[PDB]
Amino acid sequence: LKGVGADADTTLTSCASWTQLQKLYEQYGDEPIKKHFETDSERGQRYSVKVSLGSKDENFLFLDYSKSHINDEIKCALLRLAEERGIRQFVQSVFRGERVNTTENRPVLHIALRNRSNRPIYVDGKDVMPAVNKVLDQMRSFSEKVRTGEWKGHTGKAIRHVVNIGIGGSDLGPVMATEALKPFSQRDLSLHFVSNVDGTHIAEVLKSIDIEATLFIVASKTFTTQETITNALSARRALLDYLRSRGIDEKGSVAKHFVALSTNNQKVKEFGIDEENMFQFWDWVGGRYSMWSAIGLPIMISIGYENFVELLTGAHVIDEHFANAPPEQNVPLLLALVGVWYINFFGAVTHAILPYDQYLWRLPAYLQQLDMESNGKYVTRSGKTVSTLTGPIIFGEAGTNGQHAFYQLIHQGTNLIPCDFIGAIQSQNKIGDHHKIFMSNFFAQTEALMIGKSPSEVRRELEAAGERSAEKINALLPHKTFIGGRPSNTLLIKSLTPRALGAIIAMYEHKVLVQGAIWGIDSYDQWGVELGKVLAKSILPQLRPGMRVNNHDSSTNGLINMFNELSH
Amino acid sequence: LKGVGADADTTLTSCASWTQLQKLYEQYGDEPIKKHFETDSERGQRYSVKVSLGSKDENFLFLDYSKSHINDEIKCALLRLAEERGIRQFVQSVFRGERVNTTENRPVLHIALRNRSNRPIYVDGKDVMPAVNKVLDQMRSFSEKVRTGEWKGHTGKAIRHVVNIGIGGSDLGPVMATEALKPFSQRDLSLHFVSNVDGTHIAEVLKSIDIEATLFIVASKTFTTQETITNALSARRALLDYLRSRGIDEKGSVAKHFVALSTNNQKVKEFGIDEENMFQFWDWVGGRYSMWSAIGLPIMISIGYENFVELLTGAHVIDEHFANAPPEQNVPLLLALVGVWYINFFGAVTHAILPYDQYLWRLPAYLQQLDMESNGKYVTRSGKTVSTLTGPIIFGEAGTNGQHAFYQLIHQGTNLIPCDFIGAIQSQNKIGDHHKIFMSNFFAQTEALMIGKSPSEVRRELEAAGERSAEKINALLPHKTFIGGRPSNTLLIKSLTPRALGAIIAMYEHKVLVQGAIWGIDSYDQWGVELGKVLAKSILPQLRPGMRVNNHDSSTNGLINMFNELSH
Repeated sequence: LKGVGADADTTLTSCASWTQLQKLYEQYGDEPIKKHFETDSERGQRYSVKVSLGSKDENFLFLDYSKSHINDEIKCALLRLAEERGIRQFVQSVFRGERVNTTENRPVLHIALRNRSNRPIYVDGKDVMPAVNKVLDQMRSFSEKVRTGEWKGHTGKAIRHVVNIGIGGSDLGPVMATEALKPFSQRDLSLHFVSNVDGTHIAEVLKSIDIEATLFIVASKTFTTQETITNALSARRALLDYLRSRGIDEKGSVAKHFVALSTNNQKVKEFGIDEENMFQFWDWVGGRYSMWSAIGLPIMISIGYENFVELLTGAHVIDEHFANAPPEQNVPLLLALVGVWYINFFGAVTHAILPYDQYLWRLPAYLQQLDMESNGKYVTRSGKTVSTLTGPIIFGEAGTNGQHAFYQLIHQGTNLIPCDFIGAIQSQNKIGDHHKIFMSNFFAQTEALMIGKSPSEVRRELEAAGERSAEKINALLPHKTFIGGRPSNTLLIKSLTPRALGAIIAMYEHKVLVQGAIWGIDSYDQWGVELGKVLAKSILPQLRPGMRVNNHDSSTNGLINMFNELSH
Repeated sequence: LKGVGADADTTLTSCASWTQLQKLYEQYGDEPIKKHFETDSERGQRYSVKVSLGSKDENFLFLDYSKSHINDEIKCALLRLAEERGIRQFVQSVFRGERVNTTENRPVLHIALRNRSNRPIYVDGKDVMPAVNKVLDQMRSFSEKVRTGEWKGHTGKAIRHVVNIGIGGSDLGPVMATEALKPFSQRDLSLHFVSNVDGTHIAEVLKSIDIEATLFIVASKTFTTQETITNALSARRALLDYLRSRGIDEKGSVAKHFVALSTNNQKVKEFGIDEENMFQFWDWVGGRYSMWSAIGLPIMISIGYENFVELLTGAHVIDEHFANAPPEQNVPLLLALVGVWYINFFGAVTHAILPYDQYLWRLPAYLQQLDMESNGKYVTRSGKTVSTLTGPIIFGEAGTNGQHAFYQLIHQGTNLIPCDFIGAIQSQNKIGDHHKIFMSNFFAQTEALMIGKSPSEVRRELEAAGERSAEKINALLPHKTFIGGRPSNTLLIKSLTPRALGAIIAMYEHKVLVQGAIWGIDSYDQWGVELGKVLAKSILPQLRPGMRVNNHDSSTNGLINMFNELSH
């Protein structure tokens, strides 16, 4: 990172608590996780926190971080790090509206979007709550019109297809949440998500819809995002093309089929959308933290207002828990500190999100943005080069598919991979014995990762079956041995209700906040996506049939030239 | 890994070529990638290989591995490692049928499934080709009956829904390939994939289908996989439940709606499926290498026989290329050596699969199994503990969604992430200018990762706009700086045809082979999934309402107890 050419940050590495954690790593890092359970019979309880979601169904968010290389000394020391880095003060600063996003000088108030208490939160001396509530009401009114069949298309047909056009922050949330809350959805409304600028994405959606009965939701923060605008222009062209082919008058069609979710009012007006059909969100709403805002319109159209309010309330309950609960019983802080322990001391650069809920299959992809785009920084707020590892690579697939895909590596690979196992006690689908069979894997995999299977256990088991062959035993022994001591966090909820999902995302948003603040980075900007955009914009006019270039490096030149030789 | 309790492997670390590569890393590892381009104006060509797919459309698989910290000395040295570890001999051994899967004493012949030359390949002194071709013909006959509408359901309805029931190796391939080859599919046949034992997966598919017009394909190697059998039992129960509710005679219904893809003949017969409806595959066909076999039936039903043969031929062309092409011009070997260079010398434990093709959106998940389940081993074939890092964590999303998700981390994170950018020159969907806009990002992102943007370039650019503020420049400078020197491989094809997909998967299968052989591990077994299965089987009878347990660690105990307290 000497190529960044800024001086190295010492504020974190010079912390008394950081030096202590390094000492505790050298001392207790080689101690297997099972040792902590053998020495403390109450570890499961002492290293777990249950947070009630405040609902009638007695739903909760239970974090069990016991399956970790963390003893009482390390835990106390991680909490000391949180105190020395001023997390409590930073949390208050984020929540009260301060310009914590220092590089862009913007507040970070995604918590305001779900502020059900309607406690005044000020930006420029003005309470943002009436504006947040105004959009939520506008979203309610509009979503009800789409859901009841009141909102008609140009030919008078009720909406049957809801196509969200947006990428990243204006896609992953809408996709993840509608997928996660499908049993709470209105089934007669087919949700489609056009995000990729690959023509295929719009083309396949156009093949799956009855355009006359389709509401296109153009979602984009700046409303300038090349992907979203190109797709939206093609979606508009498609609408106009259909009506022209049928000989129908196209006047006023766009206003009935197109709505916008943006911060930018003028680019929405330039596109041809009515102002009353523009759902406002603000600059203090980060894209990867926007599913709670206007961006959440396709979620609200799918699940309804009441369920969207539950989604917000779950987030609010965790926001209140995060800001008010004591350090040792604070779920997102503990989740963050467990992460810092593994990333910075163990050197674990990856983190697996393994949701044992098929509805949560798009959660790892969502968390990839939430974590990686937030914390994949190498410079602090002060402009200094980080002297520690920052954001990890997030990956994962909904279990149990991951088991038959990459658990082999988590169990027997050369990499230590901290895992987050998320599961529901009650399924929304009461299908035979599926849920108990499903959940047997949930508890087993974490147990497996922790306890492992020593050579002695393997030898015994083989001697237990009909194995008389010392050759077969000796040969199979190391292959069947599981070192164990592989960490995992278990997130257990009563059921995946909209409130529960809200609670889970907020927890991760807040985990990311703490980790970012410990590292001293700006978890809310994204300067890293700019070079790719600028270089793409420079390559775009060069992608013409037979055009030859030489202004780039020989690889990019040869690639563009080859493309141009065989493109059209 | 002292907990494996086997002696450390020295066969790889003692290699003259390994010691040399470590020396070359210490010497040239800090040299930025751009330096290699500045010193060699022909780097783009010299560090790239075009492999023709032998088709009329002049399709190819082009690997550009130039954007790497590899100079001529390092390349020569990586090829020397390949020669010292006996890769050429190992490849011949794999291809000719030898028991290279040493821990299970099984051949590894997924190459036989796509052996279009029909060159005799022997297992137990018997040519496997007539058996491979017999199943391919049986698959052809059956798939044509489903496609033409000849295969009827119990009520006489033509098949409209094809539901594949299988997990991992019996899922990811079928999902990835049908998604990848959707423009070559028969649209009136809706493909569904039930994999998760989460009741939700079967339940949602049951809501999306007309059971009378549904063919259920039970795919499982051993036909004992708990997930696949539980789902298949529920799919059968669902069929029988429908007919009983309509008062229809259920006799002979299962035989018309259910088919099996297995190696196990008796478990298929015990389930209630006719023998003529059992599509055979063998023990030498690894699950994660099975999409080419009987497991590929849902792919064949979707795209047709001719297109499935093209899929096989693409794989065959790369199989021939891999086994016969010279080391310096061998695509999977080079791809593998670039990987070994990054994993073992740079310490890069992650690898991003970034396919710039929306149809290839399930490719990273497929490659997660192919790579991670194959190479996520810590013990060699000889039973010794590995002394090097093995399989990396594979992740990725189809671009351009990844750009707005985690590229921020790849560009500005504290982790070096080797990336595989895969793209097509020609789209199957000619939608406006979408493909050129799309591909501008494809070439740009790799260029971006490589060249970066130095502080001088950032200062100049800001001075170029209307920036007079030295404070704003100085503050934004490190945040806007891109260190560059981030590696990438560019895989460019003319178009994503079935042949092209076959070529891509085979290349990765062979990359995994070389990497596994260099490390000395068994890339074809999966002993790491067994503990989770055994512990799940032990937890299953304990998951009853109100049941309390104490035989596990306090975490697993508390989790099972909490589940049982609030489950039913």
